[PDB]
Amino acid sequence: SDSLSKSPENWMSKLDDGKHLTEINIPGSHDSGSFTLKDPVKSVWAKTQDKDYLTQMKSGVRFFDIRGRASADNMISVHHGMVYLHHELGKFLDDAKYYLSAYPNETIVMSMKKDYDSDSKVTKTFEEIFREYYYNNPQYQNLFYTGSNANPTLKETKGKIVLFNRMGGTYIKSGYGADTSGIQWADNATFETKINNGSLNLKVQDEYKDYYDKKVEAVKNLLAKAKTDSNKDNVYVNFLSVASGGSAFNSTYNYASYINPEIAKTIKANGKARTGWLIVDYAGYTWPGYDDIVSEIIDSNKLEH
Ligand SMILES: O[C@H]1[C@H](O)[C@@H](O)[C@H](O)[C@@H](O)[C@H]1O
Ligand SMILES: O[C@H]1[C@H](O)[C@@H](O)[C@H](O)[C@@H](O)[C@H]1O
Repeated sequence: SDSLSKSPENWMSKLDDGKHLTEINIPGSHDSGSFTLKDPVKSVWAKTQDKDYLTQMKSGVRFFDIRGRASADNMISVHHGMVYLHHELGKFLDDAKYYLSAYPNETIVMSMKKDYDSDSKVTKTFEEIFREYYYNNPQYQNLFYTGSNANPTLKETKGKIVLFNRMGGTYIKSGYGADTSGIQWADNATFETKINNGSLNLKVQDEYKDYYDKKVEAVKNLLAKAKTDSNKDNVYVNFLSVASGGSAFNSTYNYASYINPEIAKTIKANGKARTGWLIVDYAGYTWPGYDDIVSEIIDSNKLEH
């Protein structure tokens, strides 16, 4: 009997798959695709991960914050705002497909958001392109969750990607926010909004411009709410990440190196409490002598069965 965080490649397999994904404490990666950046000056503000998708997944990351730009009427490139990340969306999809084959009792939650203006030559909306060339593309048949449950369990989603829709209104009908209203997302804020035709209450802390100390308080205030809430119809998404700023090199990495351990320590002190889904920069990046945020999120899940 070892800690779940001792097997991060297949920790969701150790859970009771009757759980709703909402009741699982899931580590996510912010701006997941940005691991390919090498330029040092650009990486200060634009790079948020050093591991690739398969290595994030092996370290136990199950929520991926994929940001896209429409490069052609049939193509979505992964971006951080203006910055091209050097791979297209099919790349993440192939990695997830492969990972889910090898670890069939895990599920992956994929947040999809438009992060920059489409190429000139594009004539289609980003949502249409995603819908027709990825979600409904026969090439990724069976890969996505296509159920009609607004609050799906681990059993119904494992081995599949569940869409977390940050595209706005969509004609896709499966996954979080998959309706023609989409998710009302407040800018730089802690907020709450109903999604899936009012079936779920989404509670978000996404104050991405906060400085160190304010950010930690914002993450801790939403952690304290999740701890008292056992309602499976509430979903918590808590971003520990922040935009860079302070000196020429107060990078996203520097913020993560302070935020991650502090929040990791707090979750460890809390024991088995519900945390929600915590989305972090530099997932899996450890520092000698400090607690590891991804491991602490994983271990905060209480087993009983
Ligand atoms: O860069 C910010 C930050 O990455 C937030 O986490 C994301 O929710 C915002 O929409 C984005 O503009
Ligand atoms: O990915 C990182 C990186 O390789 C660091 O150099 C190492 O010191 C960390 O502990 C590791 O988590």
